[PDB]
Amino acid sequence: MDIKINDITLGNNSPFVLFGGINVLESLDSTLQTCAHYVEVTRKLGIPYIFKASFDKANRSSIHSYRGVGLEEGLKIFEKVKAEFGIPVITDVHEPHQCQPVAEVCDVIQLPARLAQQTDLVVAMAKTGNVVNIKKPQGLSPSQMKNIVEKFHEAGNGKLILCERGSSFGYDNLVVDMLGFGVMKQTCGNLPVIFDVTHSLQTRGRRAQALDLALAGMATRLAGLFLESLHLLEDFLIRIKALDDLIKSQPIL
Amino acid sequence: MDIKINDITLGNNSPFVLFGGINVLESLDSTLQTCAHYVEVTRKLGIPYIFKASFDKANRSSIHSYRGVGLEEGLKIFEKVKAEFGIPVITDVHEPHQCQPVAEVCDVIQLPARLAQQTDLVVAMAKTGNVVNIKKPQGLSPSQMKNIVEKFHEAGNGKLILCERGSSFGYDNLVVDMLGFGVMKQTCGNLPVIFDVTHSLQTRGRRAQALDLALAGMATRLAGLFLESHPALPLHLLEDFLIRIKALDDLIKSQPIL
Amino acid sequence: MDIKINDITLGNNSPFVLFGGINVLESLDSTLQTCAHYVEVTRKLGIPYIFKASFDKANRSSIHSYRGVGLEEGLKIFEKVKAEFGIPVITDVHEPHQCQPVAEVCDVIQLPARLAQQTDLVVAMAKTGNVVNIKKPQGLSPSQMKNIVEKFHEAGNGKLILCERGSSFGYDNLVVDMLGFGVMKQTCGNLPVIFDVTHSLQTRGRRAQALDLALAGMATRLAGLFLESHPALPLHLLEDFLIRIKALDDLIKSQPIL
Amino acid sequence: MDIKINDITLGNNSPFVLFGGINVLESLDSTLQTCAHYVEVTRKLGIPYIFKASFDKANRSSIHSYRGVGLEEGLKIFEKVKAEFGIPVITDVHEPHQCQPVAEVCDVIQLPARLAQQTDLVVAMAKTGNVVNIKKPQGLSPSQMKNIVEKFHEAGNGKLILCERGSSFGYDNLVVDMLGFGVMKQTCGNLPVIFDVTHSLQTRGGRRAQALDLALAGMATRLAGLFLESPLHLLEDFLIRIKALDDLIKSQPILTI
Ligand SMILES: [Cl-]
Ligand SMILES: [Cl-]
Ligand SMILES: [Cl-]
Ligand SMILES: [Cl-]
Ligand SMILES: [Cl-]
Repeated sequence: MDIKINDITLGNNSPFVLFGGINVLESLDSTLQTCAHYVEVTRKLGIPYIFKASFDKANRSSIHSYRGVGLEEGLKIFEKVKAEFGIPVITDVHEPHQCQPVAEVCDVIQLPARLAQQTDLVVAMAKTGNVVNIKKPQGLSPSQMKNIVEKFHEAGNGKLILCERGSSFGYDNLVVDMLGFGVMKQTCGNLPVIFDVTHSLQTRGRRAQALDLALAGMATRLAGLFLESLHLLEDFLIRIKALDDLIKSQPIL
Repeated sequence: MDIKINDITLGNNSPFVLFGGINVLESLDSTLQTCAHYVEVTRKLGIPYIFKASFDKANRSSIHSYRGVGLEEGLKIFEKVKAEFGIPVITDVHEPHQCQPVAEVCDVIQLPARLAQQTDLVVAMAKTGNVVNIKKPQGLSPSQMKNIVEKFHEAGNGKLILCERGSSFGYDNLVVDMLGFGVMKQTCGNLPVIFDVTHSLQTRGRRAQALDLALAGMATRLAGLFLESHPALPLHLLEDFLIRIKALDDLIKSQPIL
Repeated sequence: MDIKINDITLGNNSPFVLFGGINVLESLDSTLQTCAHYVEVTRKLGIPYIFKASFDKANRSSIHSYRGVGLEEGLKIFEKVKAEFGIPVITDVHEPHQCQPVAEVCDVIQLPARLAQQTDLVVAMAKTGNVVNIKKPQGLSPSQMKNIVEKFHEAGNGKLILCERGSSFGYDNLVVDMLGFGVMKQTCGNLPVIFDVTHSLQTRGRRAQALDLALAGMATRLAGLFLESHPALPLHLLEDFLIRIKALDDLIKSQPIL
Repeated sequence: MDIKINDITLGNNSPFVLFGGINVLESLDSTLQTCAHYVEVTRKLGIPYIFKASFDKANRSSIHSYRGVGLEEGLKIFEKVKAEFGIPVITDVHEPHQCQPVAEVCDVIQLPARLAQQTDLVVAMAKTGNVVNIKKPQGLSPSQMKNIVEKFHEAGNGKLILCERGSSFGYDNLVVDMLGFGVMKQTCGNLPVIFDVTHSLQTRGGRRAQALDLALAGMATRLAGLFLESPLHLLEDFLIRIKALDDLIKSQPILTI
């Protein structure tokens, strides 16, 4: 099943889409700057692009840590991104009451992995009618993602993306099961599956790692990737696109 | 560090406290009947007891499964349990706004494991000044519980209980690391550590399992045991179960720490 | 199923048996010294005891590391231990040809965990007719221990002890699943299950840890405890450790099963 | 570091080598038949190929499962395979004493994973001077493979291949950590790394589609080879896809500074 996000076609047999941006929104200017870099790089390589940021850092290291610009100002910044660059955007939501106002602006809304079993949040997200990115919890098996999907379907929204972000491996470590992508396609109706390489590595030189992991996941035939930014983003994306184009050219077996 | 919960002393070197009751508050009469059974059995054996239930079960298996009676009616039911039996009660909160009204009635408030890194909820719970039970996420190592504790301390609340629920072990399966209890005691200032045996097992006759797991954990010297029954351990086997737990706890607690 | 080892009855509803001694045999005199300490401690506490050591470290990280006295000298030492103290002994075997000569002297022969899939070794061990201790591999689930048991049964030896030593948990770390003991009892015909607390900890002060873990495992009702000291727990803490283990085992074993 | 195995160059920057064959040797005729099928498919695509079989397999699932024809007849079969097809061969050894006579014939000798810490076997294998395939245990972290490598080095042999097979993931299941390949390369001197996809999967259109995804994922990380444990057109279709990816990957320089 493909999903149309404005003029972008997201699907497991379509050219991969890049989801990327910044961790937390800090100001309009630094956001536009970062977005412009991703736009410039993705445009010249011919890769569809969706800009990602959080308006709120929900898990702060301190009760006094900077939390980001917050919802009202964050939505202003997202509106400016869309106007300046004409691309879709994606953000995460953490409370049911945030879903409707966020969805008025953001093309894709994201269900954080730790909250993926929170029924009130699922229902509120579904009711927006927006495209939803479902982050797979670190402790959920790939074959149980279908139970989340079933909830969203019961709540009336089928525009769902499934997003791998690794599985708990002992204490304080993650592993990515490359067979999970296939299990999720098979059991969830071939909804688009994307790979959050950044969060999959959070516990693991490091640029080489991200590239190896991204290549491995994209070899399994996926709708898209998350990655964070001398020209390392372009060097990564060149290689990713080469592999994606090759894989997408082979008939499915 | 011990914590006083009304007339109960909760601590890792005190007689274990039973936290038990039901999954979701579904009605007043049935809640009182269940609680009366736990009361009778725990009074008979001399075990301190705190009644547990959810008023809003936020992580149901279907979106239209009953969430429970909700905040206002749930708090009334809790008030009635406290008035009838004179025991403390414990319930979970999911949203910052619920923290004050729940804390006014409930003697312990619970931070759900999945929400345990949500800073807004941690702060709102801390600020009530109530005793707090912190559920350990399945994906968090026991040496990182101190980071949740630190956030409560920064927010001004040190009346904290740490609750083991198991750790992710491959797919859809939990293991309880018996060494985690000690890691938590050592890194978190010997706050009370309790064991949620019910949620530790839900990924796994079954009564025999709960008993083996409960005994093992209590052998490591814990402040309490957290469980659910169904009118989950069968409610009528409660006395036999608790006899065995009390036996072990009394033996362990009677010996000095080595 | 109980197993008689000379005058010792080993079984999951019998008083626990201590399997203890040293990592590797280095000399007769140090071996007799260490064994004498274990003998006097266990005799006074009334705990059945089997002396353990390896005659060869087959798996050291250097090709030049000390490996121990070796088979010929090692069997001479075990003969002297038995003659001096009148106790059974246990050692591991790593090659099929060692099984018959080892079994002539050693009451219990041990299958190293890494070698548990080696059919040639299983057959050679089984054919001795000796009691066998099966070290549970770190990657084998407790419901699959029956596969190793099956092989020994097919080879005509049912005198088997199942020895827990932890399960792989991410990289370079082990966890002990307290529910795994029950699974093994249920699926392997209630053969004696024992717990190797030492090896279960080698990826993880240490004294308090070993005690907590040992108490936890024994709370599940086990035939025995397997451990190492060095003159591994310090040898002089042995008595205080065993006092606590015995207190808990006595309590558990006094409670009717169910 | 590359390793020359007759006319094959095995290395993490070289065209991938296929390792495959039959589980246990039963007879010369049956062996030649199966080898000829792998030879035909691999020659059609131009993929370097090493035939694998056990002569005495000590870790079968039943104690009376056939272990193979044994050393003397097994080595006669391998001699004939090498002579008929002009390819290298690989076999596992578990007995220190068998290392020498096996190495007279078998180009690569394989260290079973469960035996990988057994010092006497490691030394005996090392002393042959042959290429050695080290099977990575399910319970060993990739940063600890260097300790096995070190024991081989001490015993005088550096012609080592590292074979990934997956890692223990809770009970029963194995997961392949795609980052482990890189950790092995970095810590073990860029020795050739090969991927045993089949083992990696035994615990999990059905199995063929899985094996294909998993093999592609591993080969995307830049590997010296692919290793299969025990349809003519199905192996061909599978290898076409692996070769495509490998050729793409291997043609691009390793990422800059
Ligand atoms: Cl539903
Ligand atoms: Cl709860
Ligand atoms: Cl959790
Ligand atoms: Cl041992
Ligand atoms: Cl292995």
